[PDB]
Amino acid sequence: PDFMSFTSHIDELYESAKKQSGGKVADYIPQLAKFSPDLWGVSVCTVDGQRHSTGDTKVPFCLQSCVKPLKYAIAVNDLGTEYVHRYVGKEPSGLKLFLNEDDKPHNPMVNAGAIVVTSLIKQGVNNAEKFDYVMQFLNKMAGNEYVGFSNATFQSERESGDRNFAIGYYLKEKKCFPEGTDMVGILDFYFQLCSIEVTCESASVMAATLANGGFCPITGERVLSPEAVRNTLSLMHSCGMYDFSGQFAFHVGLPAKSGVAGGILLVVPNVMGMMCWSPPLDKMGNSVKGIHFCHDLVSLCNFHNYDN
Amino acid sequence: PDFMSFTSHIDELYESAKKQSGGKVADYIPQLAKFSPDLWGVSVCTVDGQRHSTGDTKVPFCLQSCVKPLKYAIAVNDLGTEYVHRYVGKEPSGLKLFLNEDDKPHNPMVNAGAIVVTSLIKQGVNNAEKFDYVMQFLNKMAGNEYVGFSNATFQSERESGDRNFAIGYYLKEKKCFPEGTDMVGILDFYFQLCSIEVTCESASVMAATLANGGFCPITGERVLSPEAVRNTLSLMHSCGMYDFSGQFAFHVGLPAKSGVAGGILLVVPNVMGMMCWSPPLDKMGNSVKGIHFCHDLVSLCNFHNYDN
Amino acid sequence: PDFMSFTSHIDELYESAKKQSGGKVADYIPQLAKFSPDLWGVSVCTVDGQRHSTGDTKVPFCLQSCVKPLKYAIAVNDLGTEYVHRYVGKEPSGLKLFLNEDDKPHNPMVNAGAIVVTSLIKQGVNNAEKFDYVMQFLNKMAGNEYVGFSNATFQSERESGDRNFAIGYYLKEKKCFPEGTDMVGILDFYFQLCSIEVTCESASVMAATLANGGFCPITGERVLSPEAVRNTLSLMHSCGMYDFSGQFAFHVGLPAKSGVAGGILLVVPNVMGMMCWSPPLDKMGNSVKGIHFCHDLVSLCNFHNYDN
Amino acid sequence: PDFMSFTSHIDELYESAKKQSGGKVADYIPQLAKFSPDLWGVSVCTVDGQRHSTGDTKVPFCLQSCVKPLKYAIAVNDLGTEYVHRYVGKEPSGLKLFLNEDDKPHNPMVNAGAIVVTSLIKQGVNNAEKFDYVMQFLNKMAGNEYVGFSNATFQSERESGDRNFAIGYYLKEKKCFPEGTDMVGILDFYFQLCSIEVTCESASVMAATLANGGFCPITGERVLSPEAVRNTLSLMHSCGMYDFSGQFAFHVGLPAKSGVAGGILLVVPNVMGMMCWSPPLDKMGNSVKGIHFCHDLVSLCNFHNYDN
Ligand SMILES: O=C(Cc1ccccc1)Nc1nnc(CCSCCc2nnc(NC(=O)Cc3ccccc3)s2)s1
Ligand SMILES: O=C(Cc1ccccc1)Nc1nnc(CCSCCc2nnc(NC(=O)Cc3ccccc3)s2)s1
Repeated sequence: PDFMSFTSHIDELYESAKKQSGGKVADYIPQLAKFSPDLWGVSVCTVDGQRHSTGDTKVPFCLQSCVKPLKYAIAVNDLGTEYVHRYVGKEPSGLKLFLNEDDKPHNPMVNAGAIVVTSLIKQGVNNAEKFDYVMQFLNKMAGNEYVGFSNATFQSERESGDRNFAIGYYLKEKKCFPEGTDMVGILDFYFQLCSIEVTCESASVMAATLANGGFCPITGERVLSPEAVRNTLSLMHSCGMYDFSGQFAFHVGLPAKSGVAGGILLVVPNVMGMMCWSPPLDKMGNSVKGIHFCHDLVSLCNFHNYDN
Repeated sequence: PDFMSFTSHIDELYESAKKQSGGKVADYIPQLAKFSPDLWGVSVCTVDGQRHSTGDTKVPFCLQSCVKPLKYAIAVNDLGTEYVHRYVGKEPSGLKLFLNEDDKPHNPMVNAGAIVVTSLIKQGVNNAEKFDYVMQFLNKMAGNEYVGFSNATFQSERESGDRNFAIGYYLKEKKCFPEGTDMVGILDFYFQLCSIEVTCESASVMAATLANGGFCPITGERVLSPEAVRNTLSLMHSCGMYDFSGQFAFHVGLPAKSGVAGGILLVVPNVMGMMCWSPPLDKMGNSVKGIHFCHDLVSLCNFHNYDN
Repeated sequence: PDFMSFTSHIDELYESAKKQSGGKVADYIPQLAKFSPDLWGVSVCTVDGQRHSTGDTKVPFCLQSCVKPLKYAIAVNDLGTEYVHRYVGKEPSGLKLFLNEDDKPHNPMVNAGAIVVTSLIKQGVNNAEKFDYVMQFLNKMAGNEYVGFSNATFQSERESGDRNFAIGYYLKEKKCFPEGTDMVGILDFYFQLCSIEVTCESASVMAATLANGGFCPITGERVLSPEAVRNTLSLMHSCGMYDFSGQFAFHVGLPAKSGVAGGILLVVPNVMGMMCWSPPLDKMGNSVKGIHFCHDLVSLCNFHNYDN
Repeated sequence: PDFMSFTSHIDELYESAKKQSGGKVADYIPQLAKFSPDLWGVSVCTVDGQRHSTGDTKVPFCLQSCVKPLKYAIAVNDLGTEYVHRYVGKEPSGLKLFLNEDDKPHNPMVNAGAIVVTSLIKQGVNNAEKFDYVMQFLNKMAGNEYVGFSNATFQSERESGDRNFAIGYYLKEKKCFPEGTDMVGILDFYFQLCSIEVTCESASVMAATLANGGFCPITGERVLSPEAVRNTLSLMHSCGMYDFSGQFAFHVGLPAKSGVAGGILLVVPNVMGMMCWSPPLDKMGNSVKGIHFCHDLVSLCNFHNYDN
């Protein structure tokens, strides 16, 4: 109703979260370890295309697990709910097992689930074509704003990803992939997708596409089917913030997805999309400043799912 | 926008669900076993007080676990989020343990959590006064419509409730109750609350109070604080349908709570409250006709939480 | 071969273990909390009736969980392997669940298993007669040496035993007891059996009866059937030392059973029985001096099950 | 005392077990699937070198998991208890997790534990030299009797062993191997060791070496240290028969190790070693005829660990 006044509040919330200096920058690969703990950016894109940024909103960082709801949305857009969910579950798991009782990954937001979803997209073509296809989808979601790639993060993630190779071999053992899948090639594609780079600005447009029923707000183009968006938002709401998912659902009540680079892709349905980014993570793997910002945003603007 | 046309659709959905003859009427106590499998009623109360009923909507039945979100709402209304959640958790558990890692019941929608919530209400007074206090709250939620009591169900539940006595003694062992709690007396109060009787009509008004931000739509009276309603709706959405909670959240996306008598208390935020009732339950403990009706309602009217 | 020389070694091992001052005396009831941490006794009874004691070997203490293999032996002696094991399992559990996948307690050495075994002995008579019957069996096992009773420990265990009442109600729920069992009465009998008092001297004769194929070495009387003794020794070997059972089996390799009063009932098959007692327990619930003594005994005399 | 009469009983037990036609021959690789379900052999080697065979005792088959206690014995012989158990646990697990709470495989008898033990033997040399070293040890254990190799089983196990590659990558992730370990090379060596072929006759000599305190009974040569043998027998007793380990310990009470080719390596301490072989396996993965034979042997000869 008054965007200028809303941005003053966003700036005040950004300043309050800026003081939260806690957390640890992820350091399992050098490409993550090098990031300054003081980098902090918040970008907003409303469903009507109004924009606002504060802080470090043009510094590229990897999507990491923030890409999981995006590739899940692409798979449902192309294949439908029924086909996708023959391979992956629909609910959160309690706070280590690679598969649920039905030999399926628990949901698309955990590594095993995202690895399986990766195997469903553009089957039958080489990895260069699969990657180009997802890149063109991400460009449409961001209204052609910054979508890049970190080869150094890709190389390091693959070289050091023993846990993801253990998951790949266990999924292969339990026949989790579509028949004729080259599992090692799927792991390559998975590491590549995690290594896609965005800024707070471009990622806020991707979150706004999810908030706007699948239509990119800065172009007006239909990018994702209503079904893909609805499924993605439901799973971001219950499975998107690692083992903090349940507490985030109760106190924040918004669909969101965190990543190890410090990003939090946030959706306020029919209102706006946001990307909050600060490299230091708490014990759950979520950006300390971003979590603080999310709690403050809902308390101030009453954006919670069940707020009257 | 057009209530008369909406009731025609409700009637059509009722007729389609009426054909779903599957399921088994609960038979662990004779008071449940005696119910006809053919009883089926649907009642609606909009946030503006518009009413509609079809089927067996004036036959009393016990709330059973449908009372859990109601007594949780009373506890938060009187004590606040912080105090209540020092004793009970805020998230769903995976598909048997009485307590989570912090020695707290997982959430207010499981037996252990509801037993703990029962111990927080009107502390310091006798059971007759505690029960009268909850009854007056339930009368306000229902706009003074049918709120009764089944002494036979209370007597049978207590006599045969070995699992709930095992939970009571384990909670006592782990110091789960407020100091000075008489655990056996809390179990009596718990069994009494489960044995409160409603009809589809009166229970639909209680669900409409939750849909209307805590204000009873047929009286205009404020019954529950905004915080109590918001917390209750969040926990009904993620924990309300037993081990079907996760699948209900994904496909239906509405706050709901089932009970072993075949009731499903359903909330469509800012639109209406409903009570669906049919004694035969599926393997998850949820009313077969009610589950079928809930899926059909969301597919027809687009009431899902993340529907654009 | 040379008992006089063997007792010199027992005395040396006693002196070395005497220096191990670590551990904490159990303090959940005052009757355990009052024991001096410096009390330390070791008694030996060979299969030929040769006796040796060092330290505090005539100070009475409660058997506590040391009674579990004894009442299990009585149940198998009277009912046979097949009947007893229709109610209780035969193997160790990993390091909290009251029942295994078949709704049976894991084994007779855990509380749930011992509560079920208690329900199988002398069915059909009052508790006074059941207790007198077990007392006469324990007197025969000890060659009529010290077998007493601590009413104060019985009263305190029952008053504070919420976890055991939670187990009793869960076993009742899952139909774990023989039909017509009065569960509360079984819990009374269980608490009474745990409160039976022995000295190191009399308990060493009970352990020697188990080492001598069921024949009391100081009387020559057959007390337990060969089958009862064989089953009891197998379960003491794999399930007798709480969560230390697996490490005790590997490094010590002898059938043994610990209790919260600091007792360790030890059997060296066809050689001797022993009772080691020192109230301070380690984090696993086992007597610190007794564990140290057991490891030293096997390293010195080569008593391990698989020692050549 | 009378070997001629004992062999008459062995023949009678062989004939009774021959009638047990149940079970399913393992068919996950063609090299196992091709074996006749009617092949059944029993070989005995006493600690004094007396021999007896009945049935198909010269038909080669793969050791498979029967090799696990043998390579564990080699590792303890060369490195000692302390060093080996810094990498692997000492106890049975309940009836799927790759590691225990300390990030160690549960014991040397499960795949993860055997893979870790494989990484400890002859570190620093190529796989050809590691394999030759283990082969020379196995030749000494068997008194230079049949020790062969199945290249077809090795090739198939490696090609189809996705679960073992998932375990290898998870162990690498959790730093389970000695520093500088080439995990893929360890998996090659592991598959090779499982593919070593024996007959009932030669394997009975290996079991007799374990029964004779590490001395080969047909040569008199010391092959394994007393410590290696004692540790191996303890772990075969509690962890050797898959999820049947606990029931085998209680009813049979002998150290034994089964394999998917239908072999059961059995040790009767200070008496004899045996190899029972019949390809059809029960639901636990144990040879049906061999399990039946083991139960009958203990009931007839009173060979149980705790038999008086
Ligand atoms: O995590 C600890 C230590 C610890 C730490 C803390 C506490 C205890 C223990 N150890 C670990 N070791 N490996 C780990 C990761 C891979 S789990 C092995 C492969 C599987 N992946 N999915 C599976 N799903 C099912 O097996 C389905 C199912 C579910 C339920 C019922 C039946 C069937 S099995 S975690
Ligand atoms: O359910 C089966 C058989 C089965 C069936 C199917 C499959 C397997 C087994 N057997 C059962 N036996 N009793 C049962 C119910 C009462 S559970 C005992 C009392 C407790 N209540 N809450 C607790 N919470 C924690 O202990 C917290 C914690 C969580 C995680 C880590 C540390 C600490 S312990 S279910």
